[PDB]
Amino acid sequence: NLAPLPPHVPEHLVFDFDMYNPSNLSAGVQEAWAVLQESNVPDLVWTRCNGGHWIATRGQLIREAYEDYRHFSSECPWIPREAGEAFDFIPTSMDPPEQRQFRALANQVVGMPVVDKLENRIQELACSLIESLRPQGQCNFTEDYAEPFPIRIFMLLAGLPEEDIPHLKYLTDQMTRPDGSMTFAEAKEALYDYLIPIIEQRRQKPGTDAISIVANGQVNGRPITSDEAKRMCGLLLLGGLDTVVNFLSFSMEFLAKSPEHRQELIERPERIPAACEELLRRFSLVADGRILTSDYEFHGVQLKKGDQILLPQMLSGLDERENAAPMHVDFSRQKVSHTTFGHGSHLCLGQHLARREIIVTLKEWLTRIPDFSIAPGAQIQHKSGIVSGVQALPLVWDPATTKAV
Ligand code: HEM
Ligand SMILES: [K+]
Repeated sequence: NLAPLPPHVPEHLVFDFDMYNPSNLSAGVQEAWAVLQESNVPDLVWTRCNGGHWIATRGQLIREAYEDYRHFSSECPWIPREAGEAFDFIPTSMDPPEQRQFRALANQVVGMPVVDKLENRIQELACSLIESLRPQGQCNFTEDYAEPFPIRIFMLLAGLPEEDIPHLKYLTDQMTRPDGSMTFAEAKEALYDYLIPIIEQRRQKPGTDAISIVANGQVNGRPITSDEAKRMCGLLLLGGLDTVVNFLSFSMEFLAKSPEHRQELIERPERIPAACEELLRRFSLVADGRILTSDYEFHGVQLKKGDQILLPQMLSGLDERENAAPMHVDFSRQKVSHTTFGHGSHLCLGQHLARREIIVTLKEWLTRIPDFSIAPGAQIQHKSGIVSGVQALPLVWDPATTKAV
């Protein structure tokens, strides 16, 4: 339950927040995490949950910490510590300067240039799935669209058989929102067990798929090793199957309850990209951290070498000191401040692919099924972790109010 308070941790800074099951979850995950920004909560607190760790609750500290990799290392970014210690994905488990070379390689598979190339493909898949659902007048968004849309795109880019999705998806979810069936370490070894043969095979016979590119790639001009390729492909796998997938659901859940906001985008489609950013802020969902490389005093608090600190990317944009009325969605928001895709040298590499998938989904969906709502009686439930999500999303609509495009 609660780990005994280390001697150096001030008693009054204790706030037992459980990132894998926050007290106020029933009100929504973001709402649940936002409790950390209530009037009497300090900028930096310590929770005795999940082994004990600090938590920066404000955008100011979160951004500052992510910028200072000398003090806050990516070496151990996962909580609990056991997970953080087993965590060796590339390039996230690395700090500059060595981290850099691997980011460049990762960009060969997800960089903007590559994304633009995927535009037509992405649109075709979205239109395909939406048009197929359109006449049915209902669907559980998570399994009918949120999951298949981005996962298939990734699997295709990676050149991996779709039959493998169920196993892979289970493993990725155990790494972000474990149900207890396995530790982060076990899910990782299983993910690596899956990739090892595939990488060797792609290295012997170079292809044009994401795996081949990484596996036969160069970093700083030298050949990447089989282990490095594995550590990187594993991370790309995680991004492709458990980020956009979840974000889309938070977004659609909101749109299914906001006729006014839907009409805005229906009226002026050119506002979709802006709406996408506001949604990325309001429904931010990632939260990992760093480990102190040495004793360091941060904002009046004595952090000790080895201490873990959660720096919730999700909280920055929800911070009222960053955005007035943070909980309100305003597609017209003048300055949409957020760190949804991270901050610092570890800025999300899949962010361009993510925005494309989000915008295409909004554009293609609202143009065919402008009017829809949450299936009556549905008690939408959220799930919390390194990456938060929605359990199920039952949507309904009158087929007569749709349009084939
Ligand atoms: C809504 C979608 C997404 C969000 C909010 C998101 C968020 C993030 C965040 C917050 C980080 C920083 C972690 C840290 O600093 O420890 C990150 C890193 C990363 N993400 Fe994204 N992610 C998304 C989608 C994706 C996708 C689809 C992919 C791959 C296809 C991806 C690949 C990566 C990679 C490779 C990194 C590591 C960068 C490094 O360590 O230098 N992400 N992402
Ligand atoms: K580690």
